[PDB]
Amino acid sequence: GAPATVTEQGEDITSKKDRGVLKIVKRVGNGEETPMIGDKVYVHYKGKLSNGKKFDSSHDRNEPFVFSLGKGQVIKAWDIGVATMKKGEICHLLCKPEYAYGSAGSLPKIPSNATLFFEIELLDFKGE
Ligand SMILES: COc1ccc(CC[C@@H](OC(=O)[C@@H]2CCCCN2C(=O)[C@H](c2cc(OC)c(OC)c(OC)c2)[C@@H]2C=CCCC2)c2cccc(OCCN3CCOCC3)c2)cc1OC
Repeated sequence: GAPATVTEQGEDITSKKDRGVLKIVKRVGNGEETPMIGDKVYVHYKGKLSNGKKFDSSHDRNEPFVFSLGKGQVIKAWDIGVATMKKGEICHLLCKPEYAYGSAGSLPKIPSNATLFFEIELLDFKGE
């Protein structure tokens, strides 16, 4: 399925080239600009632990998920992944534990050394 597809075909968007964050563009966005570090970003997302045990969606709260890019308010894989997106784009992001919650995890929600899958839509972005 989608997680197996991104695990084998996704573009490695990490700086170390360690395959820690893998990406596939599923819906091309509009405009050639991506957000800058510090920008406020608005997304919709559907996330799960790679093994189908826990799920979380911005849609569960009936509102877009808002955060400041590159500030460490979300896991590393999100700060790296959302920075590559254009407005209106939908991507699939596979995140290894080194760019997510690591060996410590985030109990009770996330176990030790967990891989996470996200389908993210970048709705909009604006400067500081
Ligand atoms: C710099 O490192 C970290 C920074 C932040 C965190 C906390 C977790 C972060 O969640 C995330 O970053 C990701 C990506 C964005 C959507 C939520 N995320 C999740 O993993 C989900 C998630 C949602 C959660 O709540 C809906 C969580 O509870 C707070 C949660 O706790 C670990 C994790 C999981 C996705 C897979 C299935 C289980 C749930 C999160 C969850 C919920 C809301 C968040 O809001 C961030 C933005 N605001 C901005 C305004 O000021 C407060 C922060 C962020 C851990 C960090 O590392 C240890």
